Amino acid sequence: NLLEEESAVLGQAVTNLMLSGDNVNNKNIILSLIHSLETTSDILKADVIRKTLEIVLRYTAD
Amino acid sequence: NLLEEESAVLGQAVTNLMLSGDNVNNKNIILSLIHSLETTSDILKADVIRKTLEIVLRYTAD
Ligand SMILES: CCCCCCCCO[C@@H]1O[C@H](CO)[C@H](O)[C@H](O)[C@H]1O
Ligand SMILES: CCCCCCCCO[C@@H]1O[C@H](CO)[C@H](O)[C@H](O)[C@H]1O
Repeated sequence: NLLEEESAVLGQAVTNLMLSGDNVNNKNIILSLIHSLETTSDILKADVIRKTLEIVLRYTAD
Repeated sequence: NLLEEESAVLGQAVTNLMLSGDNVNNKNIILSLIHSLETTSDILKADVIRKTLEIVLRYTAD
């Protein structure tokens, strides 16, 4: 499925925010994804986080 | 991971809303999850959607 892996990454960011008791909003999702992107060395996993970040950025902007 | 499968379901609901051009908010996520729950006959998959719905409900209620 187009966007399947991205979905899972996005869903994890949302649950992670809820677990830390933070607000689920665009800013915090972005910061969480950027944090994930910066802490992954696996370029294949990095690709998935980057696409997820892009989709959130475009949804946020639009 | 505890909450791993729930994460993926929640992430899918969020992407599905963005694809249909709808607002990403609590109401619409809940409605999307209820729709998924009502259209799944696989009781193992249903269990995951039900847990995801519960988590969103409890986060929403605060
Ligand atoms: C409205 C919000 C716009 C967000 C645009 C997402 C960032 C653009 O995508 C960028 O494209 C290039 C490769 O093609 C760069 O080298 C980056 O790797 C990539 O993130
Ligand atoms: C504040 C929002 C509460 C919404 C509760 C979601 C559905 C609750 O229903 C049930 O709760 C029980 C626990 O009390 C059981 O353990 C069940 O697993 C759960 O489905």
